[PDB]
Amino acid sequence: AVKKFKPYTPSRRFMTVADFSEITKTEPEKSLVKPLKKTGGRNNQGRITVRFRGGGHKRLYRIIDFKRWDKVGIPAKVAAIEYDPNRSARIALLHYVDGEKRYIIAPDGLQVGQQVVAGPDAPIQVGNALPLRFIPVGTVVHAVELEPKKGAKLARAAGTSAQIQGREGDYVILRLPSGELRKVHGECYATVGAVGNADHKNIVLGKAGRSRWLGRRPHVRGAAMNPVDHPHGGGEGRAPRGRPPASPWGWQTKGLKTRKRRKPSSRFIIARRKK
Amino acid sequence: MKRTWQPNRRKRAKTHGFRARMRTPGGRKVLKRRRQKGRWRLTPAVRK
RNA sequence: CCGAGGGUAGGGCCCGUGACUGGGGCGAAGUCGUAACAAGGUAGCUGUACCGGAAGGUGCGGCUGGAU
RNA sequence: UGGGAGAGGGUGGUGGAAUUCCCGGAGUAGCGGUGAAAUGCGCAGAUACCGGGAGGAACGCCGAUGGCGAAGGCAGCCACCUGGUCCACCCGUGACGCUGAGGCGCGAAAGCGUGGGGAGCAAACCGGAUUAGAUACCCGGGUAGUCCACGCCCUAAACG
RNA sequence: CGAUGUCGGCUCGUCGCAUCCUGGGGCUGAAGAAGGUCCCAAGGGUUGGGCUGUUCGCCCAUUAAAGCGGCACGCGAGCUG
RNA sequence: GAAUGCCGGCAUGAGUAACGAUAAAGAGGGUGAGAAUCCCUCUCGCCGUAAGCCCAAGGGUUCCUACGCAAUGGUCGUCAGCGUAGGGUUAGGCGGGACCUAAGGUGAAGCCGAAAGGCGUAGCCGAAGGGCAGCCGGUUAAUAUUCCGGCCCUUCCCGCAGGUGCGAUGGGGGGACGCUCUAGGCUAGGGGGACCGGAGCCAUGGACGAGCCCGGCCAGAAGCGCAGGGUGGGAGGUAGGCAAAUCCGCCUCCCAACAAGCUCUGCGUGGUGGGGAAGCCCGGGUGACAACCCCCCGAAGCCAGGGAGCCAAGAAAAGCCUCUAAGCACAACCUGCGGGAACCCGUACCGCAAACCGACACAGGUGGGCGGGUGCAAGAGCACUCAGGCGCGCGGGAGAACCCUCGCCAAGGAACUCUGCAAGUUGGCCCCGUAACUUCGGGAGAAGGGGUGCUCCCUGGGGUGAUGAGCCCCGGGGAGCCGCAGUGAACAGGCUCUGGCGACUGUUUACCAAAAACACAGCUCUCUGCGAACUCGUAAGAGGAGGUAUAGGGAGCGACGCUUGCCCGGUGCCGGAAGGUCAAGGGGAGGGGUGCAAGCCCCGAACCGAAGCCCCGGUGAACGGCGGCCGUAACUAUAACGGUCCUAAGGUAGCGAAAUUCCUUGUCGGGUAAGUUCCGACCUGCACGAAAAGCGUAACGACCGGAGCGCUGUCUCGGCGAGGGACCCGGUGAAAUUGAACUGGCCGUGAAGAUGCGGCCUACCCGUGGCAGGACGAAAAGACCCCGUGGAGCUUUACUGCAGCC
RNA sequence: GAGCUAGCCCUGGCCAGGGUGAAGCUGGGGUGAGACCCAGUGGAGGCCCGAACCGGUGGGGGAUGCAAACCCCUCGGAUGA
Ligand SMILES: [Mg+2]
Ligand SMILES: [Mg+2]
Ligand SMILES: [Mg+2]
Ligand SMILES: [Mg+2]
Ligand SMILES: [Mg+2]
Ligand SMILES: [Mg+2]
Ligand SMILES: [Mg+2]
Ligand SMILES: [Mg+2]
Ligand SMILES: [Mg+2]
Ligand SMILES: [Mg+2]
Ligand SMILES: [Mg+2]
Ligand SMILES: [Mg+2]
Ligand SMILES: [Mg+2]
Ligand SMILES: [Mg+2]
Ligand SMILES: [Mg+2]
Ligand SMILES: [Mg+2]
Ligand SMILES: [Mg+2]
Ligand SMILES: [Mg+2]
Ligand SMILES: [Mg+2]
Ligand SMILES: [Mg+2]
Ligand SMILES: [Mg+2]
Ligand SMILES: [Mg+2]
Ligand SMILES: [Mg+2]
Ligand SMILES: [Mg+2]
Ligand SMILES: [Mg+2]
Ligand SMILES: [Mg+2]
Ligand SMILES: [Mg+2]
Ligand SMILES: [Mg+2]
Ligand SMILES: [Mg+2]
Ligand SMILES: [Mg+2]
Ligand SMILES: [Mg+2]
Ligand SMILES: [Mg+2]
Ligand SMILES: [Mg+2]
Ligand SMILES: [Mg+2]
Ligand SMILES: [Mg+2]
Ligand SMILES: [Mg+2]
Ligand SMILES: [Mg+2]
Ligand SMILES: [Mg+2]
Ligand SMILES: [Mg+2]
Ligand SMILES: [Mg+2]
Ligand SMILES: [Mg+2]
Ligand SMILES: [Mg+2]
Ligand SMILES: [Mg+2]
Ligand SMILES: [Mg+2]
Ligand SMILES: [Mg+2]
Ligand SMILES: [Mg+2]
Ligand SMILES: [Mg+2]
Ligand SMILES: [Mg+2]
Ligand SMILES: [Mg+2]
Ligand SMILES: [Mg+2]
Ligand SMILES: [Mg+2]
Ligand SMILES: [Mg+2]
Ligand SMILES: [Mg+2]
Ligand SMILES: [Mg+2]
Ligand SMILES: [Mg+2]
Ligand SMILES: [Mg+2]
Ligand SMILES: [Mg+2]
Ligand SMILES: [Mg+2]
Ligand SMILES: [Mg+2]
Ligand SMILES: [Mg+2]
Ligand SMILES: [Mg+2]
Ligand SMILES: [Mg+2]
Ligand SMILES: [Mg+2]
Ligand SMILES: [Mg+2]
Ligand SMILES: [Mg+2]
Ligand SMILES: [Mg+2]
Ligand SMILES: [Mg+2]
Ligand SMILES: [Mg+2]
Ligand SMILES: [Mg+2]
Ligand SMILES: [Mg+2]
Ligand SMILES: [Mg+2]
Ligand SMILES: [Mg+2]
Ligand SMILES: [Mg+2]
Ligand SMILES: [Mg+2]
Ligand SMILES: [Mg+2]
Ligand SMILES: [Mg+2]
Ligand SMILES: [Mg+2]
Ligand SMILES: [Mg+2]
Ligand SMILES: [Mg+2]
Ligand SMILES: [Mg+2]
Ligand SMILES: [Mg+2]
Ligand SMILES: [Mg+2]
Ligand SMILES: [Mg+2]
Ligand SMILES: [Mg+2]
Ligand SMILES: [Mg+2]
Ligand SMILES: [Mg+2]
Ligand SMILES: [Mg+2]
Ligand SMILES: [Mg+2]
Ligand SMILES: [Mg+2]
Ligand SMILES: [Mg+2]
Ligand SMILES: [Mg+2]
Ligand SMILES: [Mg+2]
Ligand SMILES: [Mg+2]
Ligand SMILES: [Mg+2]
Ligand SMILES: [Mg+2]
Ligand SMILES: [Mg+2]
Ligand SMILES: [Mg+2]
Ligand SMILES: [Mg+2]
Ligand SMILES: [Mg+2]
Ligand SMILES: [Mg+2]
Ligand SMILES: [Mg+2]
Ligand SMILES: [Mg+2]
Ligand SMILES: [Mg+2]
Ligand SMILES: [Mg+2]
Ligand SMILES: [Mg+2]
Ligand SMILES: [Mg+2]
Ligand SMILES: [Mg+2]
Ligand SMILES: [Mg+2]
Ligand SMILES: [Mg+2]
Ligand SMILES: [Mg+2]
Ligand SMILES: [Mg+2]
Ligand SMILES: [Mg+2]
Ligand SMILES: [Mg+2]
Ligand SMILES: [Mg+2]
Ligand SMILES: [Mg+2]
Ligand SMILES: [Mg+2]
Ligand SMILES: [Mg+2]
Ligand SMILES: [Mg+2]
Ligand SMILES: [Mg+2]
Ligand SMILES: [Mg+2]
Ligand SMILES: [Mg+2]
Ligand SMILES: [Mg+2]
Ligand SMILES: [Mg+2]
Ligand SMILES: [Mg+2]
Ligand SMILES: [Mg+2]
Ligand SMILES: [Mg+2]
Ligand SMILES: [Mg+2]
Ligand SMILES: [Mg+2]
Ligand SMILES: [Mg+2]
Ligand SMILES: [Mg+2]
Ligand SMILES: [Mg+2]
Ligand SMILES: [Mg+2]
Ligand SMILES: [Mg+2]
Ligand SMILES: [Mg+2]
Ligand SMILES: [Mg+2]
Ligand SMILES: [Mg+2]
Ligand SMILES: [Mg+2]
Ligand SMILES: [Mg+2]
Ligand SMILES: [Mg+2]
Ligand SMILES: [Mg+2]
Ligand SMILES: [Mg+2]
Ligand SMILES: [Mg+2]
Ligand SMILES: [Mg+2]
Ligand SMILES: [Mg+2]
Ligand SMILES: [Mg+2]
Ligand SMILES: [Mg+2]
Ligand SMILES: [Mg+2]
Ligand SMILES: [Mg+2]
Ligand SMILES: [Mg+2]
Ligand SMILES: [Mg+2]
Ligand SMILES: [Mg+2]
Ligand SMILES: [Mg+2]
Ligand SMILES: [Mg+2]
Ligand SMILES: [Mg+2]
Ligand SMILES: [Mg+2]
Ligand SMILES: [Mg+2]
Ligand SMILES: [Mg+2]
Ligand SMILES: [Mg+2]
Ligand SMILES: [Mg+2]
Ligand SMILES: [Mg+2]
Ligand SMILES: [Mg+2]
Ligand SMILES: [Mg+2]
Ligand SMILES: [Mg+2]
Ligand SMILES: [Mg+2]
Ligand SMILES: [Mg+2]
Ligand SMILES: [Mg+2]
Ligand SMILES: [Mg+2]
Ligand SMILES: [Mg+2]
Ligand SMILES: [Mg+2]
Ligand SMILES: [Mg+2]
Ligand SMILES: [Mg+2]
Ligand SMILES: [Mg+2]
Ligand SMILES: [Mg+2]
Ligand SMILES: [Mg+2]
Ligand SMILES: [Mg+2]
Ligand SMILES: [Mg+2]
Ligand SMILES: [Mg+2]
Ligand SMILES: [Mg+2]
Ligand SMILES: [Mg+2]
Ligand SMILES: [Mg+2]
Ligand SMILES: [Mg+2]
Ligand SMILES: [Mg+2]
Ligand SMILES: [Mg+2]
Ligand SMILES: [Mg+2]
Ligand SMILES: [Mg+2]
Ligand SMILES: [Mg+2]
Ligand SMILES: [Mg+2]
Ligand SMILES: [Mg+2]
Ligand SMILES: [Mg+2]
Ligand SMILES: [Mg+2]
Ligand SMILES: [Mg+2]
Ligand SMILES: [Mg+2]
Ligand SMILES: [Mg+2]
Ligand SMILES: [Mg+2]
Ligand SMILES: [Mg+2]
Ligand SMILES: [Mg+2]
Ligand SMILES: [Mg+2]
Ligand SMILES: [Mg+2]
Ligand SMILES: [Mg+2]
Ligand SMILES: [Mg+2]
Ligand SMILES: [Mg+2]
Ligand SMILES: [Mg+2]
Ligand SMILES: [Mg+2]
Ligand SMILES: [Mg+2]
Ligand SMILES: [Mg+2]
Ligand SMILES: [Mg+2]
Ligand SMILES: [Mg+2]
Ligand SMILES: [Mg+2]
Ligand SMILES: [Mg+2]
Ligand SMILES: [Mg+2]
Ligand SMILES: [Mg+2]
Ligand SMILES: [Mg+2]
Ligand SMILES: [Mg+2]
Ligand SMILES: [Mg+2]
Ligand SMILES: [Mg+2]
Ligand SMILES: [Mg+2]
Ligand SMILES: [Mg+2]
Ligand SMILES: [Mg+2]
Ligand SMILES: [Mg+2]
Ligand SMILES: [Mg+2]
Ligand SMILES: [Mg+2]
Ligand SMILES: [Mg+2]
Ligand SMILES: [Mg+2]
Ligand SMILES: [Mg+2]
Ligand SMILES: [Mg+2]
Ligand SMILES: [Mg+2]
Ligand SMILES: [Mg+2]
Ligand SMILES: [Mg+2]
Ligand SMILES: [Mg+2]
Ligand SMILES: [Mg+2]
Ligand SMILES: [Mg+2]
Ligand SMILES: [Mg+2]
Ligand SMILES: [Mg+2]
Ligand SMILES: [Mg+2]
Ligand SMILES: [Mg+2]
Ligand SMILES: [Mg+2]
Ligand SMILES: [Mg+2]
Ligand SMILES: [Mg+2]
Ligand SMILES: [Mg+2]
Ligand SMILES: [Mg+2]
Ligand SMILES: [Mg+2]
Ligand SMILES: [Mg+2]
Ligand SMILES: [Mg+2]
Ligand SMILES: [Mg+2]
Ligand SMILES: [Mg+2]
Ligand SMILES: [Mg+2]
Ligand SMILES: [Mg+2]
Ligand SMILES: [Mg+2]
Ligand SMILES: [Mg+2]
Ligand SMILES: [Mg+2]
Ligand SMILES: [Mg+2]
Ligand SMILES: [Mg+2]
Ligand SMILES: [Mg+2]
Ligand SMILES: [Mg+2]
Ligand SMILES: [Mg+2]
Ligand SMILES: [Mg+2]
Ligand SMILES: [Mg+2]
Ligand SMILES: [Mg+2]
Ligand SMILES: [Mg+2]
Ligand SMILES: [Mg+2]
Ligand SMILES: [Mg+2]
Ligand SMILES: [Mg+2]
Ligand SMILES: [Mg+2]
Ligand SMILES: [Mg+2]
Ligand SMILES: [Mg+2]
């Protein structure tokens, strides 16, 4: 449930914040954090390659277990649910009866004190991870691997999920968060349930400063520039686009499809996203 | 007002120094030319 | 000291009036179509919504105060 | 105290028919639609037929002139939570009652806000007809909306 | 064109006269008073505001009158801008 | 002899401007060849959140002393940051290194690239971050946490004693973290004392006093006290912490728990060692056997790794502790003690500036710490002032114009002007009071007004004590006194009504534009299924992202409210397995060259053969577009209505003479005595119009309009006054410019605006202060204009390529 | 050549004083329970006033300057993009 402010400044009128209600621990596990090296959007040449990035709040990286098939059969207690600055989901601290501690991304409805486990024998319950071929059709899952043992790639952002739609040979068919239908190998692991913090999408930043805290520097329109800078640059006074709307680099940006045509994964994609 | 020269001994040695020049092809050509011209100083003098 | 009142400043209510504008009533000797009363020629009415020169139309739901 | 009937309400599940779309097959010269047509769709393989899949909405028969609710209104089936009401016994309390300006709550549809969902239908809109004309009635399309959650709106031929 | 700064204003004037006023006249369809028209005359004088960058013009209140032109559309090594 | 030629020299301007903050000077004494300028004394002024003191950069002997004055110093110079010479910088504990890691750099392995080279996990380097042992005082002309004195401490080596399964680059713990607010107790620093010490003072009318003036501390092991930080203990199980582990993690049981205990730091005390004023005598002696106490205020610093709240969720590694492995267990490690050992570099001086960056001893720029007192509500603001430091390296006169900065002004009060530009007004605190509108926050300090000093009396509460006095803080009531005036000086909003644009706080053309422009939350379109799309790179490799569609890229629009119509024929994008066209290649009918010949060689039709284009659909918050004529209603006028041409389709809602309206100062209304502006309307909109968004919108604005009140030297219309210059005298002494000059007016003439030609007029020679009409005055080979088959930036359905993609 | 300037990365530092008084919390009221109302507490914010600090709005001066961007008065931000 997103929280509002009274309008005691012009920016508080619309600013909203997450309630942070599921959070039960305000400090991360010291052995599972490491420094997140800030880039400012610059690559190893020192060149900006993603514009308008930098200046955000300092963050530490929490190490997330995106495998879980690491520890088949070994159950674990949900010790805590915590804030993670590096992702939209919340994260859940797991205490394995092994004694090993690990973070997973927190599913919707996960409960502190419940147990979870991974493996082909795991109950079909929120927080458990199983190979796709052992999760029943109709189940909604998250943290899905795309290829066996390569780590969870799909449905990791707050509120997202994928749904198992059918089985075909070694592969299962999923409806991805985007609405795409895709074959994914049956030996790929997934976690049952949707990702939590589903109210993430309803947050209103409220003021320019809040984007800056997140490391988003101001984005300047091509139409605000000069012809040296951008296809939309120049013109006396305001100008319409005067040509097909284009990126800074000249390629068209309303409709032009950009997925590579002869890509091998096309044999595994059944229906392109619809919305 | 604030002018262009803001001396800094570490900056000077690290940017124009003998070891910086010897690192790159361009820098070694600088030393070669300065030795060929007969310059009394091949690299800027900075205290340290 | 209080004090008629006068002065300064800011509020509240009422009345008259105003370029222009909105619809209303009446007039009747005009122009347009004919929406309602018959199954009124698409049964009617209705709250709401969107639309149309106009009466009005259509959607959604409701009523019979609807002919056969 | 002991029984009863019921689409009364709320929540979570869940079944089959049918429409549409997608896939595989088989097949060919039309299909659709109307008062009659045309637009539309179809040899770039439609309609009709079989198999598979996806998804939303509404629940045929039972069904009635029936039942329930204060009204609005409520209809596949299962479970949980919950309201009203009737009967029999004539056991308890001993007028504790009736109404009810204000207040408070509920309140069809359409509409609104945020976010979902979207098969069918369908305001606006586009086109075909009809016609003297036809911003309509009929036909082919079609977006809101219709559906879900939460919050508003508070109207009605909200009628017996 | 190896530069002659360009509208308007302010300041400071000076000149022409085809004279706005004041002085002198003739004609009048000049009774008087007030006008009209032309002639002589440049000595002096020729207001303050509203609008607009304005020059101009319109308007307000006056005035004997509220003249028109030239001086690099006078005057930025004088100011403004 | 000329090239705005080149180099050098030397003129002119000219004894002219200027001599660098308007903080300010005067006199006496000394020195010396020479003194406004050096030294000394007295008086005066200026700074004092500095214009004082400490540190880091940077500078590099500028430091100290002697001798000196040619040049440097804007004058002078005996002086000096200048010349010559001699001297001066002392560390186990301060800073850096023999420690750690950050970005980043480098780089075994490895990857890539014509060469040069580019990457790259580990490792290494890399600091103003982590870590680590010294405080006070004395001494020199010049260094001092460095020398000395006192009292403390660290590491390494060796040895002795006691103790223990010792042992690591390996495991674990810890180091280890934000922002805002903040408790308790302290310290730094400060105020007061009728108390303690002190040389002296009684003046000029009074005072021998609870008089005046001065000072009343600093460092300190162990121990102790106070205040805080850190940490639970025992056993059992164990499959995790890439070996092992008794450690850590996990599970279970017992006990302990907001306690204590153990531990650590701060503060106080503490053997001991120091310091020690005014005044007076010549930095030093004395004061002095100095005293060294009480009360109050009190940090932003300390205890600290404290506490709370919040979202944007806040380094690493070593030191340290613990675990064990090889090994080794006569070793080794731990603890105590003792002796020995302890290297390299920096250290002067300037450091908001005359020593650093600005060519200068330049009104500019330069990071950190301390920065006293009183009063003003507070404060680092303001006035004055302490310590301390200065009077700004030309002066002396005069008392014009004019300029600058400043003060005042009768009557009027915006009449000034493009504009109230500028300058007035207002001005702090307390109390009263406060409108439309509003998104309910605000608008608001709205507006407007009352109070404000001092004296006496009475009284309320808090802090520190002790519960009281004292001190300190916050009040209340009554009665009085003085002046023109009580935030009595300094610092400190003028206000209101109403439009345009932009929602808002922010950002910008360094150095002519701060805005209505950019950004901005927010809205929509679109791409992207992850080895993502996209970006940079030849590549490897990177960013994206250790992210995963509630995510990331691109584009437009720009809070919010109410909305966002019609046109898909052209362009773009998306979809379309048909058809047309389509290159290499395949195919090889048929033909050719040559050879006696097998053969060699060449051309070449049908047919097959991708993307692309054509073709068929879709698509507007994709590029974009959104008509004309004729007729018609009881008078006129107009035209709901009909007709017709054209088109892909003919502009909807809303708005409109507008940041858009040409005609235009449209017309009408308002305001004014008067209104080309402004506001409100009308609509024949030259040429608004719906995300290059349309129409509104509270709040906000150094944005641009219009109006009123207040108040004014803006003005009528100017006057006076002050200081810094201008002016005169002594000192020093530029500049652009300059064909040469013995350089007047008029009317003419002249390449068409003449000091220089003609005629006439006027005119003795030479300066000084002033004014700017001319010398087509100076400056810059015209910021316009054209020309050159001159150049460059930008665009595209110009041409031709290339990357890239298919 | 990034010792100026622009962006980013790592690691440190700075922001006197005063004002307004959000959420929350506690108590009271209210109700079937609530919502909600009032008071106290609290201390939020690209909040307000204003130094340091960062700026550069209007005017005046300067214009062979003190200065190849300075000076005076005034003015913007000053817990934050
Ligand atoms: Mg709220
Ligand atoms: Mg809010
Ligand atoms: Mg709030
Ligand atoms: Mg707001
Ligand atoms: Mg919250
Ligand atoms: Mg949460
Ligand atoms: Mg939640
Ligand atoms: Mg934290
Ligand atoms: Mg770690
Ligand atoms: Mg990382
Ligand atoms: Mg990174
Ligand atoms: Mg790198
Ligand atoms: Mg590099
Ligand atoms: Mg980019
Ligand atoms: Mg960037
Ligand atoms: Mg960030
Ligand atoms: Mg999170
Ligand atoms: Mg397979
Ligand atoms: Mg969230
Ligand atoms: Mg968002
Ligand atoms: Mg964005
Ligand atoms: Mg932008
Ligand atoms: Mg531009
Ligand atoms: Mg460029
Ligand atoms: Mg280009
Ligand atoms: Mg371009
Ligand atoms: Mg353009
Ligand atoms: Mg243009
Ligand atoms: Mg433009
Ligand atoms: Mg334009
Ligand atoms: Mg532009
Ligand atoms: Mg533009
Ligand atoms: Mg623009
Ligand atoms: Mg525009
Ligand atoms: Mg456009
Ligand atoms: Mg254009
Ligand atoms: Mg165009
Ligand atoms: Mg591309
Ligand atoms: Mg794949
Ligand atoms: Mg610097
Ligand atoms: Mg250095
Ligand atoms: Mg350095
Ligand atoms: Mg450096
Ligand atoms: Mg070097
Ligand atoms: Mg040299
Ligand atoms: Mg030599
Ligand atoms: Mg060199
Ligand atoms: Mg009265
Ligand atoms: Mg009277
Ligand atoms: Mg009808
Ligand atoms: Mg009819
Ligand atoms: Mg009918
Ligand atoms: Mg209409
Ligand atoms: Mg019509
Ligand atoms: Mg219709
Ligand atoms: Mg009904
Ligand atoms: Mg009837
Ligand atoms: Mg039935
Ligand atoms: Mg009974
Ligand atoms: Mg309702
Ligand atoms: Mg409804
Ligand atoms: Mg609705
Ligand atoms: Mg018609
Ligand atoms: Mg639809
Ligand atoms: Mg709609
Ligand atoms: Mg809608
Ligand atoms: Mg009925
Ligand atoms: Mg010229
Ligand atoms: Mg010249
Ligand atoms: Mg010239
Ligand atoms: Mg006359
Ligand atoms: Mg007469
Ligand atoms: Mg005559
Ligand atoms: Mg005259
Ligand atoms: Mg004359
Ligand atoms: Mg005029
Ligand atoms: Mg005119
Ligand atoms: Mg006129
Ligand atoms: Mg008169
Ligand atoms: Mg007269
Ligand atoms: Mg003239
Ligand atoms: Mg002319
Ligand atoms: Mg002219
Ligand atoms: Mg002129
Ligand atoms: Mg002139
Ligand atoms: Mg000028
Ligand atoms: Mg002029
Ligand atoms: Mg001139
Ligand atoms: Mg002149
Ligand atoms: Mg010659
Ligand atoms: Mg010359
Ligand atoms: Mg010359
Ligand atoms: Mg020359
Ligand atoms: Mg020369
Ligand atoms: Mg000379
Ligand atoms: Mg002289
Ligand atoms: Mg001269
Ligand atoms: Mg000078
Ligand atoms: Mg000077
Ligand atoms: Mg002297
Ligand atoms: Mg002398
Ligand atoms: Mg002296
Ligand atoms: Mg130097
Ligand atoms: Mg020294
Ligand atoms: Mg020396
Ligand atoms: Mg000398
Ligand atoms: Mg001399
Ligand atoms: Mg001399
Ligand atoms: Mg000299
Ligand atoms: Mg000299
Ligand atoms: Mg000098
Ligand atoms: Mg001498
Ligand atoms: Mg000197
Ligand atoms: Mg000596
Ligand atoms: Mg020592
Ligand atoms: Mg060593
Ligand atoms: Mg290292
Ligand atoms: Mg190092
Ligand atoms: Mg260090
Ligand atoms: Mg040290
Ligand atoms: Mg010590
Ligand atoms: Mg010394
Ligand atoms: Mg950490
Ligand atoms: Mg730190
Ligand atoms: Mg902060
Ligand atoms: Mg102390
Ligand atoms: Mg004090
Ligand atoms: Mg006496
Ligand atoms: Mg006393
Ligand atoms: Mg204590
Ligand atoms: Mg174990
Ligand atoms: Mg101590
Ligand atoms: Mg002493
Ligand atoms: Mg503070
Ligand atoms: Mg957050
Ligand atoms: Mg590291
Ligand atoms: Mg062994
Ligand atoms: Mg031990
Ligand atoms: Mg050594
Ligand atoms: Mg030293
Ligand atoms: Mg300064
Ligand atoms: Mg300083
Ligand atoms: Mg100094
Ligand atoms: Mg110097
Ligand atoms: Mg000087
Ligand atoms: Mg200076
Ligand atoms: Mg002090
Ligand atoms: Mg004050
Ligand atoms: Mg004050
Ligand atoms: Mg101040
Ligand atoms: Mg003092
Ligand atoms: Mg002076
Ligand atoms: Mg001086
Ligand atoms: Mg004089
Ligand atoms: Mg001055
Ligand atoms: Mg006056
Ligand atoms: Mg007035
Ligand atoms: Mg007045
Ligand atoms: Mg004005
Ligand atoms: Mg004041
Ligand atoms: Mg009002
Ligand atoms: Mg209000
Ligand atoms: Mg507000
Ligand atoms: Mg007031
Ligand atoms: Mg106001
Ligand atoms: Mg007094
Ligand atoms: Mg002052
Ligand atoms: Mg103020
Ligand atoms: Mg107003
Ligand atoms: Mg606007
Ligand atoms: Mg703005
Ligand atoms: Mg703007
Ligand atoms: Mg806006
Ligand atoms: Mg905005
Ligand atoms: Mg803004
Ligand atoms: Mg701000
Ligand atoms: Mg510029
Ligand atoms: Mg500029
Ligand atoms: Mg510059
Ligand atoms: Mg510039
Ligand atoms: Mg420039
Ligand atoms: Mg300027
Ligand atoms: Mg600017
Ligand atoms: Mg801009
Ligand atoms: Mg903008
Ligand atoms: Mg919007
Ligand atoms: Mg590239
Ligand atoms: Mg890579
Ligand atoms: Mg990455
Ligand atoms: Mg990456
Ligand atoms: Mg991502
Ligand atoms: Mg509103
Ligand atoms: Mg339309
Ligand atoms: Mg089109
Ligand atoms: Mg098209
Ligand atoms: Mg069409
Ligand atoms: Mg085109
Ligand atoms: Mg296509
Ligand atoms: Mg076919
Ligand atoms: Mg053949
Ligand atoms: Mg032959
Ligand atoms: Mg093809
Ligand atoms: Mg749309
Ligand atoms: Mg077009
Ligand atoms: Mg467009
Ligand atoms: Mg007619
Ligand atoms: Mg108009
Ligand atoms: Mg007008
Ligand atoms: Mg307009
Ligand atoms: Mg226009
Ligand atoms: Mg025109
Ligand atoms: Mg006009
Ligand atoms: Mg005009
Ligand atoms: Mg007019
Ligand atoms: Mg105007
Ligand atoms: Mg008109
Ligand atoms: Mg645009
Ligand atoms: Mg508007
Ligand atoms: Mg603004
Ligand atoms: Mg502004
Ligand atoms: Mg004056
Ligand atoms: Mg005076
Ligand atoms: Mg004077
Ligand atoms: Mg004077
Ligand atoms: Mg001569
Ligand atoms: Mg002439
Ligand atoms: Mg001439
Ligand atoms: Mg002449
Ligand atoms: Mg002559
Ligand atoms: Mg001659
Ligand atoms: Mg001659
Ligand atoms: Mg002559
Ligand atoms: Mg003459
Ligand atoms: Mg002249
Ligand atoms: Mg002059
Ligand atoms: Mg001449
Ligand atoms: Mg001239
Ligand atoms: Mg030129
Ligand atoms: Mg030239
Ligand atoms: Mg030229
Ligand atoms: Mg030229
Ligand atoms: Mg230019
Ligand atoms: Mg020309
Ligand atoms: Mg040519
Ligand atoms: Mg070119
Ligand atoms: Mg840091
Ligand atoms: Mg601050
Ligand atoms: Mg309060
Ligand atoms: Mg709380
Ligand atoms: Mg603020
Ligand atoms: Mg603020
Ligand atoms: Mg300025
Ligand atoms: Mg001013
Ligand atoms: Mg002035
Ligand atoms: Mg000036
Ligand atoms: Mg100049
Ligand atoms: Mg200049
Ligand atoms: Mg200044
Ligand atoms: Mg100033
Ligand atoms: Mg100010
Ligand atoms: Mg402020
Ligand atoms: Mg502040
Ligand atoms: Mg604040
Ligand atoms: Mg701010
Ligand atoms: Mg910040």
